[PDB]
Amino acid sequence: GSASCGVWDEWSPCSVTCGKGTRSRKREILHEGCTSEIQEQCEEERCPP
Repeated sequence: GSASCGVWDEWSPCSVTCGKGTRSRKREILHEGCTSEIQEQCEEERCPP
């Protein structure tokens, strides 16, 4: 069948530390044919003008 190939670790800081950018994390993949790093839009606040 198929599986998650592991689970993720703790997140990293955002690229702008304000909300209009992205954050990332790494993991210990169970097999060589799986994604080991990802990104998403962060949850920070109060960006500059």
